Amino acid sequence: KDKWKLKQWYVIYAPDFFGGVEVGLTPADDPEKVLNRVVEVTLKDITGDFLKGHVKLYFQVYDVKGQNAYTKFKGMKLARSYIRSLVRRRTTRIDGIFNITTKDGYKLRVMAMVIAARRIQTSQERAIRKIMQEIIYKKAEELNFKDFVLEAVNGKIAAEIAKEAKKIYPLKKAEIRKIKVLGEPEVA
Amino acid sequence: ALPRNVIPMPRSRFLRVKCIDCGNEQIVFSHPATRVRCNVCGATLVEPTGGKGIIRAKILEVL
Amino acid sequence: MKRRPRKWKKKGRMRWKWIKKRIRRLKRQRKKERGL
Amino acid sequence: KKEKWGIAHIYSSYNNTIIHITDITGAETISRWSGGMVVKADRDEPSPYAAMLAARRAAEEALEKGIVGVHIRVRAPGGSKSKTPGPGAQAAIRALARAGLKIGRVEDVTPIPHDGTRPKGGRRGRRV
RNA sequence: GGGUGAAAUCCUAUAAUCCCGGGGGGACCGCCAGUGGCGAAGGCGCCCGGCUGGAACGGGUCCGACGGUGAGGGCCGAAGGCCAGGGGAGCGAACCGGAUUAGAUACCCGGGUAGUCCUGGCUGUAAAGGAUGCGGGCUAGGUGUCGGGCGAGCUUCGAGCUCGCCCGGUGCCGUAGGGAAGCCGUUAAGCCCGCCGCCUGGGGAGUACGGCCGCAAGGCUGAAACUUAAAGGAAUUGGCG
Ligand SMILES: [Mg+2]
Ligand SMILES: [Mg+2]
Ligand SMILES: [Zn+2]
Repeated sequence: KDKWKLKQWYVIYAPDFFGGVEVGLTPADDPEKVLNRVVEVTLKDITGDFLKGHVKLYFQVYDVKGQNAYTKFKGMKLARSYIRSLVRRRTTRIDGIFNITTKDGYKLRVMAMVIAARRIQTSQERAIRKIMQEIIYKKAEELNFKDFVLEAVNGKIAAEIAKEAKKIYPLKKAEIRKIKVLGEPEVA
Repeated sequence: ALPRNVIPMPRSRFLRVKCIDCGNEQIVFSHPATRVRCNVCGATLVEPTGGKGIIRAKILEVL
Repeated sequence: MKRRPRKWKKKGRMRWKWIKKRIRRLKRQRKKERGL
Repeated sequence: KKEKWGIAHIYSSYNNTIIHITDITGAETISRWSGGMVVKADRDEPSPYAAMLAARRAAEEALEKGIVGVHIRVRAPGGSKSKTPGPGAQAAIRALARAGLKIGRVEDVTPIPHDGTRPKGGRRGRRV
């Protein structure tokens, strides 16, 4: 109807520490409405390589300065059909879920996942979870929010679990599976 | 001939180990249940692990 | 009720789960209607 | 830039099908059509032909408002009910790109519980 | 929109189904998952910390027959029902309507009370089934698999991988032998030495009368007058769905 002749398109922008790049257009009437919308883009679409097209990233809008909608990181998730092909019969998936905080004050919840190459015993299986916790917290001490995130989606934390844990049982495919921020620093 | 089921016989021995930082000579058990330490100096000689100990000195005989 | 598994066999009869329920109703009527 | 994309939500069950074209966030819809808005009787409301027609009429209306391509999200009732998309899903997907649109990536987003709540029938099912 | 073999009752213009941003609320823990594990049976499956019970393996440790079975007594026992306090999302005996039909008090559809959940008690029942009570000795082999130990060989030195042997659990094919056969066969339904519980043609009948328990519903014990020539089991040939 004529209600559509009153719209206006806005350009959404990725965060700063991914490099401000346009990711889609968005229609709205007045800016006060386009203020908490969430966009989903893959990692192949920012710094495009053809390997990491199964990592999805969520950006949440927070600012409208004149036809430019700047975003903020919100979460990360691997794709269903991807982690659906790693859990085969005779492998013993191992799953950990942890709550952390970084130097700035961002409190987060990260969810690792390891997959053994063969069925193992449950006492070998909680030792690997201990390893995961002990190198996740430790990592989350001397790193700010912008660096913990930047290397979670890259694979720099998983490529260390894969090195410590292998001296309990040889594995295949360690990775981080989901991130979701919870709060911000109360200050600033 | 002479099956094990009649007259059973053990599988574990008595050794004549010889200390390292003490020179002392002793007799110990092969499947110990405690922590065999030297009788003058105190350094361990064997360790308890499940079935058979894992000795830590020089052997002279099997007795 | 001390029942016997020969009667759950259904060949030339009706179901026993339903004979039980009908014996119970008579054991009630003999009790209330001056079973004292 | 001048490149405008969007998302196509396609809901398919054993009794109907719904095609829904929204912008890149899903917060402003552009065109929404169903299976019973096209056929007249209740019988083949789920048929693949009705899906073929609904997707055609939805793409016609969205292409002129400025859309050029669409990503695809296919859904079943899921949850506490059936977990497999019915007969019209692929027939709406194959007749969406035929009408001029492009197609980006494709995925299924059926809801799956990690041991959720209890379904109908009761200990014996539908004894039809 | 929903639902069906096809419809209809129902929800929707006080804006539903559908998509997005948030606030609250109860119940259950998917794939990995395995004639795999643990328990006396009923039963037990998200992750981290605390207290606790039992079993297997290794053992020139200690005690010194302290054992088996067990009438009468005692504790444990799915689901459902009961008495008091809380809670209530999904499902739903009773109940209220839409259909199908010669009828339809039913199957099918749209709603729904008790219940299912938590704290404190009572009840003591199942195809509670391996339809196979429990301890000891002996009587060919072959082959998977879970736990411990031992001996070799590899190794991206890992709480790793492969092969052989001894002990204890869990499966299969199978000699002698047993059985009416189906089939069991060192985890016996085989040959022996023990102890306790039950059975005696089919119905009448798990009934009547008496007693003891339970708040009730109900549990446990339990005959006879009479009547009947078969009732039951494991396998063959056909006829049929
Ligand atoms: Mg007794
Ligand atoms: Mg109903
Ligand atoms: Zn010494």
